[PDB]
Amino acid sequence: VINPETGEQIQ
Amino acid sequence: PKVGRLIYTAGGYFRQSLSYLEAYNPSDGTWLRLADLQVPRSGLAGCVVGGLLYAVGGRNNSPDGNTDSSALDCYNPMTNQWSPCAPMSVPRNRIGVGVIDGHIYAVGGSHGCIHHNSVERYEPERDEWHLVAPMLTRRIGVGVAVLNRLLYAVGGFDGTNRLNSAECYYPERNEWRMITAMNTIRSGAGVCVLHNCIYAAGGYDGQDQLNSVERYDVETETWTFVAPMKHRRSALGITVHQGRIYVLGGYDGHTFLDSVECYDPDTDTWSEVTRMTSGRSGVGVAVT
Ligand code: NA
Repeated sequence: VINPETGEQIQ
Repeated sequence: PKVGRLIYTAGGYFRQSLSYLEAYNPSDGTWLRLADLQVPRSGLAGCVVGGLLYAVGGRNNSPDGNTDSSALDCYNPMTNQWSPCAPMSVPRNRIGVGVIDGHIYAVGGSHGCIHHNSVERYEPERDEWHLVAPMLTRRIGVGVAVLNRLLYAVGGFDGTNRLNSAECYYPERNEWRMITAMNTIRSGAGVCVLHNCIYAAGGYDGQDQLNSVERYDVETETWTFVAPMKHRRSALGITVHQGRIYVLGGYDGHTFLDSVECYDPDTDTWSEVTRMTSGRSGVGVAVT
């Protein structure tokens, strides 16, 4: 639910 | 009097994918608001060719949903107008881009599941993409530098693992050779050339965002560390202007930076020199 690298939330 | 060269920064991410095209005057400390992107996007890549700024790949990560972009879009600083161009063979979130000889190289990035090792060349004169020799490794969040008319592709994420491996494309022979791996694993680092050296700054090692910076000497084929950056940052914008490196924003596991640091090679020192109007990660950056 978070991308540790970009900081983008997904789902 | 008149206005000189500018660090353009395009799209990015904070709560959602963004449309912001802004520019920084390094010699006046000032920031320009310019025409928004037709479509918002994040983890795109920026480059200039023949005066014109190009916005390649990325994804629109919306409240609604999200789409990976195959889009190439062109900003004319004369007209303050974006125009669309031939899309790529495939969508490329977290793309790497380099320019050799008026031609744009799109390397790696993701179309959802598919982590790419494909690579495509775009010719502005024709407005046409062409597939070329794929890389040895699949790589997204890949740093990309053009040194002595070669394209170096540095670190990234192969779908399973974060890489410290780096390879080298030969445009004339159409083939890829692996090169000395970096000391550090680095996904979504910032990479560029300066005084004849590839620099890799920041990135995610797989545990922690980094502020370490190492450079490649192509002759001695080794990765020496230099001065770290003040702030830890992954998914940062990078460019060279007036023989100094600028790093623009990114993520540090807690907050979306608005910091921009500047590295003097001559004195092996960093220094923070402005903030961006907002904090954002996965912007694309270029100078003209
Ligand atoms: Na931006």
